[PDB]
Amino acid sequence: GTVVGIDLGTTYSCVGVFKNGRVEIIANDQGNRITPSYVAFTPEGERLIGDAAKNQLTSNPENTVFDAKRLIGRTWNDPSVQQDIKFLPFKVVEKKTKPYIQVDIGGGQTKTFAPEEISAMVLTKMKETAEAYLGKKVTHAVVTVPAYFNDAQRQATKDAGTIAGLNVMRIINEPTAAAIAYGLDKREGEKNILVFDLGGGTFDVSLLTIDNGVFEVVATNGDTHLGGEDFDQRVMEHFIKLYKKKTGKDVRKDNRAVQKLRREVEKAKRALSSQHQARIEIESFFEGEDFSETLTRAKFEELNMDLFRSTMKPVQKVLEDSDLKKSDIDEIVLVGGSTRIPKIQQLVKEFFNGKEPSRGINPDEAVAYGAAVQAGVLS
Amino acid sequence: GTVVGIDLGTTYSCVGVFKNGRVEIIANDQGNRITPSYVAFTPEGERLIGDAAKNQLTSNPENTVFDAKRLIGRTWNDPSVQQDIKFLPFKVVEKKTKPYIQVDIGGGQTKTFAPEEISAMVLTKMKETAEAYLGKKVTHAVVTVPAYFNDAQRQATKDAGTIAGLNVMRIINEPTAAAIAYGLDKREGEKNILVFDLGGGTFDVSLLTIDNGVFEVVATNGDTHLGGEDFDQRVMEHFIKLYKKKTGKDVRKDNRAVQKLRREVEKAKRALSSQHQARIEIESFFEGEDFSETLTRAKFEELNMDLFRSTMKPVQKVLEDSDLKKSDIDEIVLVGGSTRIPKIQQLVKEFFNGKEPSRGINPDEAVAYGAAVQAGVLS
Ligand SMILES: Nc1ncnc2c1ncn2[C@@H]1O[C@H](COP(=O)(O)OP(=O)(O)O)[C@@H](O)[C@H]1O
Ligand SMILES: Nc1ncnc2c1ncn2[C@@H]1O[C@H](COP(=O)(O)OP(=O)(O)O)[C@@H](O)[C@H]1O
Ligand SMILES: [Ca+2]
Ligand SMILES: [Ca+2]
Ligand SMILES: [Ca+2]
Ligand SMILES: [Ca+2]
Repeated sequence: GTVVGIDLGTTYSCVGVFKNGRVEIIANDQGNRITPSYVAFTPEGERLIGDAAKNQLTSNPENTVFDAKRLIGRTWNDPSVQQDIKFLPFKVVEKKTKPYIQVDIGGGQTKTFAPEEISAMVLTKMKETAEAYLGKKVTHAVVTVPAYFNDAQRQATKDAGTIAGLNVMRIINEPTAAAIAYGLDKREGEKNILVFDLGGGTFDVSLLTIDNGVFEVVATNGDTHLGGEDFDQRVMEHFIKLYKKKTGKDVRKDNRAVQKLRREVEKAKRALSSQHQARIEIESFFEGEDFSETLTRAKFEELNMDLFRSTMKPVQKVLEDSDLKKSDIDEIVLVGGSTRIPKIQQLVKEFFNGKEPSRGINPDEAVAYGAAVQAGVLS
Repeated sequence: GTVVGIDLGTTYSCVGVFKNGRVEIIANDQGNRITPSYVAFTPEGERLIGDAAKNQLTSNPENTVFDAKRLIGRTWNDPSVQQDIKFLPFKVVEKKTKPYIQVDIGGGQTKTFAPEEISAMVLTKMKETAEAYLGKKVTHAVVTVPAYFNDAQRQATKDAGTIAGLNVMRIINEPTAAAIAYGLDKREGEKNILVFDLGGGTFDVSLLTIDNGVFEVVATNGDTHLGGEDFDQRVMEHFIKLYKKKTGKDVRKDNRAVQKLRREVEKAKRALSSQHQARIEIESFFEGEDFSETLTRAKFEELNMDLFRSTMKPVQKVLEDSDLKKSDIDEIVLVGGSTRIPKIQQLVKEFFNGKEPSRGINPDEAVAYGAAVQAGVLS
């Protein structure tokens, strides 16, 4: 009789359960409370899901699948699909006017998967994560989707559940889930909520109205290809140029070196949300040469200042599309791992003339938290 | 007086003497025919040189000095110095546009040493090693330097001798010393010699012409930061990841654990030059947990395949810069401890279409051997 809440995110997924009047965000077998939305197929024929899949991307780039959420429930002709497939390192082929993911599954075998079949494997891992913690079977979930997801995208997400042996009882909007997490449904009267959702690869801004516990998505905007990955990319460019200046070595050719730098840049960025300097040190980086540079928050902000500023444009556009002033916003909800960046928090607060956002919930767990609350009601 | 030949190497040094019509490589107080180019200052005010210095590095990282050869006779502004100081665990400070090593010498006192003062202490140890075996004082030496060393680096090496109470009668090029050890100086006609020198931290390739006993260094190349250290690091990374997978323990945090693994990895690598498997076993490795893994030559080669292949590029480059073809190479000389690796010997031989290298001289001792022959002539 257990119903879990699942954030099926673009780069990470999160599972929670309402138990003893509180939401418990469930840590996976590695002790991580979020799991990469990654699936890998080894030459030996082993299926890897989550951390294991992400950690062997560099050695297995063609048969490591991610960003299936970009393709799920879309037609081949969708301009979004035509753009995305050019940048995914695994083969995407057209069958029956739909994108399919073609991978080597080992034993000289190729297999073509629908995007919802890949998402099904991610949901299987989140289901197994919940089962291990509770010590019983989990066959029911509330799953979250972007507010702008159409009927076909919502149905494909339910289908992912069915393939994974989950009854997806309700599909709920990500910004609504975030609002529920902060108990903004339990607010009395009519309130305008601005949800600012910045993840690994996507930026979503949503204007919600709440009226006596009923939510309405009034307007949505953002950038489908702006997230934390882009902030990493700006730092990567900087240090690749700086390394060539200092040592004379060009590392762009060496995938191993670039991969090692990307890992340490990601780590450095995360640290710079809670401290002002982060040391990037890599032993035997390139031709036996070592890498050592300190990234300051100032430098990180400088390298990304235009990208950070650009997040305000979709906020102004949802206010315009909603026929609202910045004074009409009653609640600001910042969710997604990238909203941890102090400069992002500063720019949003400055935009709303010093108005503090909602706080108390882990921003990369907030969507799953909301799903878990709704899952609790259905349980 | 008796003139000794000294290989003053980056990581190891070696002293030889010509006596009874043969070179004798002199074993130190511990019975080792090579001595670590290491100096350590204890809190008690004791100055340790060689084996003793290297053995207490883990407990005394800030006041254990090594790789002085990377700094000797260089200016502060030298791009080489600016890179290297970032990866040395002891303090390097600028005085009078030059690098100086600052260390705690005990009794609440700090002392700044020029690189040549640290090398002087290494030469003092090699001097005492020779004096003990000979039973008389040694005040004359021939010392080897890399072929690419400039006037300042050569003069600073002579200065290191003077500080140690040695008259450095001649500074000879390391690849020339290697060639002299194999008696290639006593060949009639104009021969082209490829010297492939792979040590603990450095890779040097030299094209020498020998014309009836007169040497010319025609071209030099290699990788200033590629050596045996890097091959260890590739194995270290593998086993740190494997241990985490099998036990759930992350050992990067514990310097004690990492130090123990590095020691056994170094021993395992050495064994894999003469056998196909090496057992790495550490009792109470991490929080009382033990470590047991077998390293095969195959796995060692796989982890380092790109680094090993990379050593062929500088060989092709010296041929190009010398306006010579592979077929023009008359002698191949492999020196340095890392040339013991079978895969390295295979790649060089395959590069030169099955041409066997010079053999008979211990590759660890070949440079010191050559220095000793030249020292024997000046005697
Ligand atoms: N402390 C932090 N500082 C900066 N960025 C962070 C921090 N923690 C996580 N992130 C970023 O959050 C992004 C992931 O967002 P998340 O909401 O977890 O995933 P998704 O992309 O699936 O929405 C990544 O780009 C990651 O680098
Ligand atoms: N049998 C062996 N197999 C592989 N590497 C070896 C072997 N013996 C020594 N080495 C390596 O040789 C390196 C030392 O090279 P050497 O020429 O003695 O010193 P230096 O670094 O001063 O040139 C170390 O990295 C050591 O691990
Ligand atoms: Ca992007
Ligand atoms: Ca190195
Ligand atoms: Ca997210
Ligand atoms: Ca050497």
